[PDB]
Amino acid sequence: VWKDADTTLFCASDAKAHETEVHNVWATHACVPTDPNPQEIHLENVTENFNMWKNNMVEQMQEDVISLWDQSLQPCVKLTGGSVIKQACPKISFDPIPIHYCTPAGYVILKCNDKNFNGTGPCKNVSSVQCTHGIKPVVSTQLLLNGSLAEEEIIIRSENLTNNAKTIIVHLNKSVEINCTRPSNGDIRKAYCEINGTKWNKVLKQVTEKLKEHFNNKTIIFQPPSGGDLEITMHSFNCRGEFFYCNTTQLFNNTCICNGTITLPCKIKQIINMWQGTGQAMYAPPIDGKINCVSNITGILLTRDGGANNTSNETFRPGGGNIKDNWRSELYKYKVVQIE
Ligand SMILES: Cc1nc([C@H](CN)NC(=O)c2ccc(-c3ccc(Cl)c(F)c3)[nH]2)sc1CO
Ligand SMILES: *[C@@H]1O[C@H](CO)[C@@H](O)[C@H](O)[C@H]1NC(C)=O
Ligand SMILES: *[C@@H]1O[C@H](CO)[C@@H](O)[C@H](O)[C@H]1NC(C)=O
Ligand SMILES: *[C@@H]1O[C@H](CO)[C@@H](O)[C@H](O)[C@H]1NC(C)=O
Ligand SMILES: *[C@@H]1O[C@H](CO)[C@@H](O)[C@H](O)[C@H]1NC(C)=O
Ligand SMILES: *[C@@H]1O[C@H](CO)[C@@H](O)[C@H](O)[C@H]1NC(C)=O
Ligand SMILES: *[C@@H]1O[C@H](CO)[C@@H](O)[C@H](O)[C@H]1NC(C)=O
Ligand SMILES: *[C@@H]1O[C@H](CO)[C@@H](O)[C@H](O)[C@H]1NC(C)=O
Ligand SMILES: *[C@@H]1O[C@H](CO)[C@@H](O)[C@H](O)[C@H]1NC(C)=O
Ligand SMILES: *[C@@H]1O[C@H](CO)[C@@H](O)[C@H](O)[C@H]1NC(C)=O
Ligand SMILES: *[C@@H]1O[C@H](CO)[C@@H](O)[C@H](O)[C@H]1NC(C)=O
Ligand SMILES: *[C@@H]1O[C@H](CO)[C@@H](O)[C@H](O)[C@H]1NC(C)=O
Repeated sequence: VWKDADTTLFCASDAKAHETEVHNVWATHACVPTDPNPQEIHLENVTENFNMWKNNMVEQMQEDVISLWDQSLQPCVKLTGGSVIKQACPKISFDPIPIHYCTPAGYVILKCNDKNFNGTGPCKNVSSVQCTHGIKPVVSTQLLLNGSLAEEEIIIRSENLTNNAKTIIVHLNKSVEINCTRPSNGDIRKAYCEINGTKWNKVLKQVTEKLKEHFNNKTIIFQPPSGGDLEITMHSFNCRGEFFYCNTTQLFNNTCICNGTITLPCKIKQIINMWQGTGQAMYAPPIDGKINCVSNITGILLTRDGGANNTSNETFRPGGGNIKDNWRSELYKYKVVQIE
């Protein structure tokens, strides 16, 4: 017998003690090795309630990732609460690795295996595991990168769809590659991302039809963000230690829902609003040579316009900015229980 409970998790990973890559360094000193033959027990006739939007595992992953960035990616100047801090901002080796989250003795993780589980409510096919799957701590806005794919249909996740102030996580069932490059050869901060337009527009059409199921068949419209800070009006992510900010207007145009490569204009930014919430920071300028990251788009963060109740349209804009939602998109199926 068991009950919902919180406890300090530990982490496991396959980090390498000889790598200078910062995720490897961090996990070498903060995690243990992975279990080569992990155990999973499928519980028959067990129904468990889950709530991805109130899951202490998300807060613990946030603290790990804040910890890793604080030790790994130091800016030159840190503008934190009225004080200036100027330190060394050396260039680093940066490429996220999967991190497993694990329960100590007396606790277990219950895992929801319902194929179209939305992250809230009862789950019929539950298993018990000691550790989650490996989760890469990818910090980004607008688009979720390099995550897991939904196994059956596209899933819409929200703490409350009727509340337009709550973020929507769209969980894709098919990857769309995004290929971002600061060319070796000029403007050292100019970059771009290439996306296969046929794939993207097919997936976005499928996202439209899913949202229709949730909004009583109203007309589904995508628009670019209206206001907000740069981090949210742009698709922002970290590639090899450099901060990329990309204009996604071409992705969220309802015209094609147009085969061909979509080229998004991007810029590498040194001056950053810190997702940790600690103010602004300036990092070092870009390394020389070709800077490139090819990622899987596996999810989308959306905000829905208010004030459309008296029309047949619902308008959705790419959003995000609460990085905890990034960890929720991978942790939604897990909860910790204590074993009696
Ligand atoms: C109350 C509060 N206000 C905050 C500010 C508002 N200005 N938000 C940020 O600073 C911010 C959000 C995301 C990012 C970011 C930066 C770089 C990259 Cl690559 C990236 F993917 C994401 N920054 S945070 C916070 C605490 O939750
Ligand atoms: C739960 O498992 C049964 C048997 O494998 C399957 O028929 C059913 O579709 C599953 N439910 C979900 C939500 O995946
Ligand atoms: C990207 O997606 C492909 C297929 O969707 C998958 O085989 C590959 O492992 C993914 N890479 C990631 C998630 O880093
Ligand atoms: C993805 O889900 C949609 C329904 O949301 C479905 O029509 C489509 O077949 C799925 N695609 C794949 C590749 O499973
Ligand atoms: C998720 O499923 C639960 C249970 O079926 C339901 O109460 C809730 O409205 C659903 N939420 C979303 C966002 O689909
Ligand atoms: C969800 O949000 C709507 C609109 O803001 C509100 O009327 C409703 O009570 C909320 N539902 C819950 C369960 O809080
Ligand atoms: C990404 O685009 C560059 C050109 O900008 C190309 O050289 C490279 O092969 C592409 N990578 C993939 C995986 O398509
Ligand atoms: C882009 O996606 C389409 C969709 O299947 C595919 O056929 C094509 O090979 C991809 N690459 C292109 C168009 O360069
Ligand atoms: C949308 O329309 C279809 C008719 O094609 C209907 O069967 C379905 O119930 C409608 N869904 C909603 C959410 O109104
Ligand atoms: C993105 O590009 C479009 C078209 O080039 C432009 O109108 C828009 O202002 C850009 N967005 C931002 C946030 O700069
Ligand atoms: C996604 O995974 C690929 C393959 O490991 C990696 O090269 C790329 O840099 C990752 N993207 C991000 C944004 O971390
Ligand atoms: C919009 O609709 C929601 C849910 O139907 C409702 O709770 C809210 O009061 C409406 N807003 C306005 C401004 O009428």
